[PDB]
Amino acid sequence: ITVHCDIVSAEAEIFSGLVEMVIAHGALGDLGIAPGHAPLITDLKPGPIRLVKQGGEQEVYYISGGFLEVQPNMVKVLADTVVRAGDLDEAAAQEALKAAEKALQGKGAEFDYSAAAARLAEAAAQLR
Amino acid sequence: AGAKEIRSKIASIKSTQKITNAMEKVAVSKMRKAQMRMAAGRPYAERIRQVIGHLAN
Amino acid sequence: NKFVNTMTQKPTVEQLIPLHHWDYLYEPDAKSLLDGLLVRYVESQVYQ
Repeated sequence: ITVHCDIVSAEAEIFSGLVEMVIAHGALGDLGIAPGHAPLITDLKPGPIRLVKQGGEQEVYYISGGFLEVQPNMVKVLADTVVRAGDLDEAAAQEALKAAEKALQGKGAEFDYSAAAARLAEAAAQLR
Repeated sequence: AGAKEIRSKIASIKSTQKITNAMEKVAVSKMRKAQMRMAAGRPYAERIRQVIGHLAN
Repeated sequence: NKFVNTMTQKPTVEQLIPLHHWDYLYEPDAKSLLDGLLVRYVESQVYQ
């Protein structure tokens, strides 16, 4: 009559407990999962997930997309903290190039390695 | 010169010592906040590793 | 740096990109799913 649902994100847990029915917005259409559903991996749309707990309680968490992994004795929702997308995904990458505004790149030879490393090794020892 | 300048240096260094003593406990407090955030993010990564293992095999 | 204990921080280098009787009901194609999950995995390791 119930399964262990765990809604989690890369930063922290969103929900963990026992549920009677889980309603999700899948990439290919809405789903309604109940105990004993067959193994299923799925991509989730950005929207609210409705859960039903034994009995009548209805959790409605808003999620920005993710992956739903289902097994007959466990339901895992791997949510995302932000709404991924081709413009947002590319813009942050371009902004990380732009932020590295380096007038002179150099060569990378860095032959001063020992002169800098040993100076700081001796200086850091004297302080403690 | 004399005793007056030394007494001023002692008070100055003493005022600085009081805050570095407080900043140690503040760093320990923030260390515990960071350690709880390290544990909170583990379930998501281990489960994604478990899915990719089967989904590739 | 890795947290060995409250008195020891260890500098480290960790490899990111180069990593049983049933099968899943893959809603989109399994290739499309593998491409997205590997990206989420690497980002999560960097965040950790």
